[PDB]
Amino acid sequence: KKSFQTNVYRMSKFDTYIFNNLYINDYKMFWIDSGIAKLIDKNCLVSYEINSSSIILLKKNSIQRFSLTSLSDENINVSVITISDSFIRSLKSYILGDLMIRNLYSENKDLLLWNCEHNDIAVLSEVVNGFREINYSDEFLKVFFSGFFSKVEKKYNSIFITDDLDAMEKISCLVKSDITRNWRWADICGELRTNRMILKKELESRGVKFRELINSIRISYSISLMKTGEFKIKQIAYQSGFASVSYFSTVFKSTMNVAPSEYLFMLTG
Ligand SMILES: Cc1cccc2c1[C@@H](CCC(=O)O)CCC2
Repeated sequence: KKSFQTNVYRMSKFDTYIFNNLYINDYKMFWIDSGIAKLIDKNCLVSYEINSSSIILLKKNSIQRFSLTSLSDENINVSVITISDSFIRSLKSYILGDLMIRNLYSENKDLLLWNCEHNDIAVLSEVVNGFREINYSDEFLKVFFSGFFSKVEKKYNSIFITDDLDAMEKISCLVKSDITRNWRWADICGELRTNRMILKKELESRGVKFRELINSIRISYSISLMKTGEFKIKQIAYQSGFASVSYFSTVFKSTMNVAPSEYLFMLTG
């Protein structure tokens, strides 16, 4: 069970979630349970409709800019699964046992879509229900998720499970290992022993400057702390490395379109 962190958000008619410079700290997937939603991806400048069988995948270490809008009147529950790095790395012996195909894939897609059948959605639902009803062996989930990811990578002809030595993974592991450190460019270069010229590409490829990058990682770090049931916003701001509650709230509102305490309540309730 520890391999997954899950949440279910309610969404009334024609209301919209809006995410800007949302940093994806760990592999995430989401789907709606009924009705129709509109997804506008500002990174790919595309909009499209999703239904109860559309699974949307967000790649680890991407910077997401999209909105999700309900086009139903009946309320909609959005389920989100965050997959722990421990579990992702246990899959490697399944995805990369098929590596000669995988070298020919590209690395441009951060938000992937899968139209699946009922069984796939029954499995992910039970994941979202904390396996209260059906329990699943570690081998079943490893086979299921590795097979799921390789189907989606095949569809887009692009790698989804990145590898450890990717520059942006090194930057982001480093920042997350010491969230309250006063990070500057010079620290990244010195820890990774890598020229600014080369590391720079990972931030411009994602449309961020250094400050918005650090801020996005800290917002996700703070969202992770809110999910643990820690409830004090003032503590969460300082624990996530911000210098004031005001600055944390301003960045949070800019990223999530909701105030930190509004989000903290969407979790515990
Ligand atoms: C709050 C929400 C509602 C609907 C969809 C999505 C979200 C957040 C999930 C928050 C997280 O896990 O950090 C971002 C990904 C997709």
